[PDB]
Amino acid sequence: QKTLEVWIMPNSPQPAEDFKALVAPFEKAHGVEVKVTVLDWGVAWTKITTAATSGVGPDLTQLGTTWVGAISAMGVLEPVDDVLEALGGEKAYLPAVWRTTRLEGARQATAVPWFSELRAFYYRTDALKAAGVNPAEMFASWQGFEAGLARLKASSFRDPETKAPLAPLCTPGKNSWDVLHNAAPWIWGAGGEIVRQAGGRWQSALNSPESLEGLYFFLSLAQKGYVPAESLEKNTAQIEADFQAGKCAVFASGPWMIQRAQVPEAKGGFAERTAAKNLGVAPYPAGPKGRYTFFGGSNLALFNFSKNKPLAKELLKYLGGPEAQVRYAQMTGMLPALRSAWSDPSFQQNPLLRTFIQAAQFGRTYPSLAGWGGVENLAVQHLGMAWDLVAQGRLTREALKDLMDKASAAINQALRH
Amino acid sequence: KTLEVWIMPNSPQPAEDFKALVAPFEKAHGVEVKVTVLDWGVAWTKITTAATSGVGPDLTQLGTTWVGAISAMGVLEPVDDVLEALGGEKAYLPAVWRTTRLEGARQATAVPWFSELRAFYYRTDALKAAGVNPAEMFASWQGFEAGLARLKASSFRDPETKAPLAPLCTPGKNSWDVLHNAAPWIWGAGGEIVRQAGGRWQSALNSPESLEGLYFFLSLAQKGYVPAESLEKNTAQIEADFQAGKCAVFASGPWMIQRAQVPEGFAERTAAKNLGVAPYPAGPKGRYTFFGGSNLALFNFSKNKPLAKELLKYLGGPEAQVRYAQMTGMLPALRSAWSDPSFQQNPLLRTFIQAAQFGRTYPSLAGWGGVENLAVQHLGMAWDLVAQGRLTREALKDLMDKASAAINQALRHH
Ligand SMILES: OC[C@H]1O[C@@H](O[C@H]2[C@H](O)[C@@H](O)[C@H](O[C@H]3[C@H](O)[C@@H](O)[C@H](O[C@H]4[C@H](O)[C@@H](O)[C@H](O)O[C@@H]4CO)O[C@@H]3CO)O[C@@H]2CO)[C@H](O)[C@@H](O)[C@@H]1O
Ligand SMILES: OC[C@H]1O[C@@H](O[C@H]2[C@H](O)[C@@H](O)[C@H](O[C@H]3[C@H](O)[C@@H](O)[C@H](O[C@H]4[C@H](O)[C@@H](O)[C@H](O)O[C@@H]4CO)O[C@@H]3CO)O[C@@H]2CO)[C@H](O)[C@@H](O)[C@@H]1O
Ligand SMILES: O=S([O-])[O-]
Ligand SMILES: O=S([O-])[O-]
Ligand SMILES: [Cl-]
Ligand SMILES: [Cl-]
Ligand SMILES: [Cl-]
Ligand SMILES: [Cl-]
Ligand SMILES: [Cl-]
Repeated sequence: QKTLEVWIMPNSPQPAEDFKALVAPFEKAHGVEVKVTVLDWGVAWTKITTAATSGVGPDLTQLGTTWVGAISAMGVLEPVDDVLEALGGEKAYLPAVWRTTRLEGARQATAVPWFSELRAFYYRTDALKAAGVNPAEMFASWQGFEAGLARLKASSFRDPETKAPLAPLCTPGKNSWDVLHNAAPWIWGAGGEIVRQAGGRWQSALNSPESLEGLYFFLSLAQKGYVPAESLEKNTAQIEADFQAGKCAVFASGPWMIQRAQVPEAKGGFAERTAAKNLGVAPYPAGPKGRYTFFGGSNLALFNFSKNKPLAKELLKYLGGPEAQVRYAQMTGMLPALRSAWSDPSFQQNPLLRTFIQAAQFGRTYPSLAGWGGVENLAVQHLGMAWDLVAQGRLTREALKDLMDKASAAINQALRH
Repeated sequence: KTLEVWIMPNSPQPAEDFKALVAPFEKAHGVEVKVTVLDWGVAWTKITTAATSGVGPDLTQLGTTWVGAISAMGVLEPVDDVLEALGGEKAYLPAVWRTTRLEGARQATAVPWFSELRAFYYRTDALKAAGVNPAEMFASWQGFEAGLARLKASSFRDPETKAPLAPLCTPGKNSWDVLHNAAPWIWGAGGEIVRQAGGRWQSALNSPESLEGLYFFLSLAQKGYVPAESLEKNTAQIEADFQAGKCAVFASGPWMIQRAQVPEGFAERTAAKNLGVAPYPAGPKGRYTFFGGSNLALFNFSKNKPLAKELLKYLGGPEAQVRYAQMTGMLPALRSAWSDPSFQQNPLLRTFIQAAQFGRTYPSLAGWGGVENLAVQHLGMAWDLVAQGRLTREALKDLMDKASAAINQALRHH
């Protein structure tokens, strides 16, 4: 009889099945069936907001860290200060992860940390070696990054399976939330930001001089032919598929690709591909105002309209606790959200992962604002049109400025309600 | 003794629904059929990488428009034997039989799995409140534009969202449907995606009639009938926007009827309780909708060809044909199964079946996968002309000239 409904995004090679295995010990102890529904990231904002506005939906949903404020501000999440206390309270979490548990300025936590992830560059070891590129120099600075992409463009290296050259850099130009998360380090590296506090409200800083310098440098990589035209119409899954297929020398992603590299295609990885045997990781290069990468992850939230709140909170404590934290990070290739869980050998013994753990020092998060879901939709949409300027041969500083002005007007409307 | 099959997301729980479909075959033969689900956006990359590498599943789902392109690479096992075991050419609609091969090829290289074609879902409640007659809105282009204008002016608000509905939502980016949704407007104007000229196939997207059809469609967004936000979204996002009650009208296949009668499906939503279907309107020169579906193909590097062929006969066979169509909401590929009472009884589905009369598809060419990538990319930039307020006849012509140059290259080679 007793059931729970949980919504997750595709975090692991076999999302529903892996989640079912993760919760099996809880299901057997409590005599509960946890039903899981997988929502792709592209529809997850629409589906979660429609649950919020309708009052009908699951007991628990996965919430991207950048959406916790936005859904909390709709008044639909259960406070979970009790669960967080039971898991060790504020000390049990990195400060950046603890801020993701609530809407900025709220007294009560409305989400439990589930997993963490941050961005770095995967590269083809074989492709950089053949081009004569030193990883240490290419990922040190913006100048080094561009110097390496130039050598990768000139290289006569061809993928062993494709028999064709690799694009130096692939990056998604449409649909994905990653259209923003992939731009943010460039913006931040130049001394810009997505938003700023002015007149005791938040507003867009995407049309600030330093935000435009960072974004213009990133887009100019495609204008200089380091990113293929075709990339600029693709989403995150398509660029990941292009790297697996041996079409791209370099791309930005999270630590999950290390796990996908070790698993056959049948089970949702790319162990059969050349890229899997030729996998390097390097941090984002320092920009003129320092080194930054996107730090995020996902939390778990309980709808305050749930019929099963005590049992749902027992599942939250289980999923946020040390055993399930290590197990899900092993299955997904994410990092645990719980600080303690980072010391497991699965994480400390993993050399590509150690690059991500070290890169966390330069990790940066968006403020946890009401309206952030709106900011991300509008940013993805307007940055997507910035990539179109490149494809159309219309990228100039003034055209980017006029487009980020439009972006900033729409974003400011979403932040003011 | 094992088979690997790659499928696309055809049903609400793709792997689980597939595993239940094959469980009776697994028990008859003592075999495990392992299934891997590939999203449509990555399925062309993954299938072509299998073809070029010599490494992949035993069977793959192949969208009908890709059968020629994968067949041309010489990687598919001939399956005329399976098709004979299922009754041969007479056991299939001619349009479905076309998709079993590269155009002009001697041997069949794919087995028909399911069929789908496009029509318009609409909110019965939204059109009633706007004073729009569905039969008149979906009869002609003038009716279609007149109806969208009434839907734009309407004061109707979704009961759950308490907000107005977009008249029309259509995906502007990423999905293959960016082409399949443009094609009926192109075709209705007397145009086409490609034509045979000078001994070759080439793009006809810059032909005068193709530009009139395409400009009419795009001008629906220029007139405020499609929200700017839609023009940056993909098929799943538009489907989610309709389910959430944000769109009065959208183009889709028969699978949404099945999604509409299943819980979180979207049975609980206002859109499911107020759901109509109407065929594509007649255009000036003709009345057309996209007709497609998916076949199953066997890689000639499979180590299990005899067992794989037994799975193909099972999946293409009457029992599995009906059961998979019931689980997915697609139409059976097998001629027989269109007449099964389960399909006949369903009034929204009867609309799809009878709309098959106007069904058209692309010729089965080598390089069609590349044509679809390039078409989606260039049409995506046509939608951007609208979002940027730069849509003119000349800017569209310039863009489809570029599209045609890139497409003509893709019809020659990768
Ligand atoms: O802004 C929202 C939220 O973003 C979180 O970051 C997400 C990215 O949004 C997401 O794109 C990223 O990558 C996903 C990707 O979208 C999926 O397409 C992909 O699917 C894989 C999957 O791994 C397998 O099941 C399947 O078989 O293969 C496909 C590839 O075709 O999976 C990846 C990884 O999940 O994931 C990011 C992290 O979840 C931020 O973390 C958060 O802070 C933001 O709030
Ligand atoms: O051109 C290639 C090929 O296309 C075939 O048509 C496909 C369309 O490409 C496809 O977009 C269409 O819609 C899919 C949609 O893309 C998926 O995103 C969606 O996924 C569902 C899923 O089934 C559920 O499990 C999940 O919970 O929700 C998502 C929605 O968020 O499913 C629909 C329907 O499968 O489907 C078309 C039919 O397969 C043509 O048929 C073919 O001829 C062409 O060769
Ligand atoms: O690979 S699973 O079917 O055992
Ligand atoms: O179209 S390429 O990305 O497979
Ligand atoms: Cl910021
Ligand atoms: Cl705008
Ligand atoms: Cl055509
Ligand atoms: Cl004009
Ligand atoms: Cl030409």
